[PDB]
Amino acid sequence: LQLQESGPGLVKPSETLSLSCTVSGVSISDNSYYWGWIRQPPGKGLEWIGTISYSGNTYYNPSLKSRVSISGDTSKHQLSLKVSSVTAADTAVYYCARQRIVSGFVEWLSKFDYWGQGTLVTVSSASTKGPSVFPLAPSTAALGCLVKDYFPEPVTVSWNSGALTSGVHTFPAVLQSSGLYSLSSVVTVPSSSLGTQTYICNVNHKPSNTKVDKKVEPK
Amino acid sequence: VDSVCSGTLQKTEDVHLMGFTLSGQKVADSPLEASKRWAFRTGVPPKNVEYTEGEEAKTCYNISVTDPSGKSLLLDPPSNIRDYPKCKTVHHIQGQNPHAQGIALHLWGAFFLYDRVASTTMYRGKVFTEGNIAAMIVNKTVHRMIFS
Ligand SMILES: *[C@@H]1O[C@H](CO)[C@@H](O[C@@H]2O[C@H](CO)[C@@H](O[C@@H]3O[C@H](CO)[C@@H](O)[C@H](O)[C@@H]3O)[C@H](O)[C@H]2NC(C)=O)[C@H](O)[C@H]1NC(C)=O
Ligand SMILES: *[C@@H]1O[C@H](CO)[C@@H](O[C@@H]2O[C@H](CO)[C@@H](O)[C@H](O)[C@H]2NC(C)=O)[C@H](O)[C@H]1NC(C)=O
Repeated sequence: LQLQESGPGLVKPSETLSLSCTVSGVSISDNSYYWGWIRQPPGKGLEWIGTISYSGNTYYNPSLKSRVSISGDTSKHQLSLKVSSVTAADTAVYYCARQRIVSGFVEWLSKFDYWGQGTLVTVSSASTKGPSVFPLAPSTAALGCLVKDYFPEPVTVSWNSGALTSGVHTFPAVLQSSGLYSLSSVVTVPSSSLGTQTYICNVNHKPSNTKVDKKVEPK
Repeated sequence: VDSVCSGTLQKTEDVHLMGFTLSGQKVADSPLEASKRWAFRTGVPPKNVEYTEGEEAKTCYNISVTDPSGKSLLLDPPSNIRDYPKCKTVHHIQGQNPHAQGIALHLWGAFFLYDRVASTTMYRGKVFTEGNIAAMIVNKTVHRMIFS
């Protein structure tokens, strides 16, 4: 029962956006199930994009019908969403979801029972940029990483390959005057462990395929 | 008067066929209710018949229904099928049927009404309302006063 959104985190204006969703544990052409795409602009609400049945048929939202195209690959168990001729207003988080239906005169679109986790796609004429990661030394003890000058979001930050959870607090990125982002992540740790345990952050930036690990040290 | 001779028909133009809706017959017309009166079937040839005037419709439907493969289960509209003239609210519906065959036939024996054309079946993508028709004699003078 899993849905995994996939695709680039950036597209330029007047360019076709392409996203994909890998479905797991259920067949993408199984009867009684429909699959669809939904989008959410930063700080805004949900907008349905379109839905595809268990057969070939697709239905779309008349507000984006001209540009939107959806396809299901029955052998790969995955969806495809195309959005041609993008603009600034297409910047959004795209979601993959499974849609139930009600069988009457027409199979009626219904409740979305399972949702994936979306992909933030930014529309911009700028190109991607990986972050310049710098360590923030500790001083009971607060230490962290500074992920500087990158584009566009998201950035994921793990500590000790996910082993360190307790005390982790990552902050919201700031959009700098330059057009690039800056993001910090810190961990509150026992000061007694500063010289005994290794503390390394794991900065991922999917738009530029960048992964930066950085050991943070005192002094 | 109850006599066979009561009534005069001077031209054929004075025969008027009026379409009255089922909504005007206090029948539930919500899409989910309305669709319970529609059904698919084979072996029946769709028939159409011309009429002259009709009631302003409360609700209408603009429907497309296919089979899973995307092929319409509804017939393509003939040249003479136009959207119903006056609908207050149109219900646009587009979808597919998992296991249905044939054409859409009204259960009550009522007609699918379009613009001056009544039918035993539902045409793909055309605005219609459900109803029945009635025949009567109206001379031009009577006709002119009503419609004006
Ligand atoms: C009743 O509903 C139908 C849809 O079920 C509406 O028909 C749609 O009419 C428009 C305009 O004629 C069609 O759009 C155009 O289609 C061509 C391809 O045929 C395309 O090249 C154009 O760019 C444009 O999109 C639309 O395809 C057509 N849909 C179907 C299935 O026939 C109709 O307008 C509705 N009636 C009312 C009164 O709203
Ligand atoms: C004419 O109107 C009557 C009155 O509604 C319709 O009678 C309905 O018929 C259906 C189907 O047999 C029944 O389920 C309903 O209960 C009936 N309604 C009532 C109030 O009794 C009749 O079918 C209509 N026929 C046409 C041609 O329009």
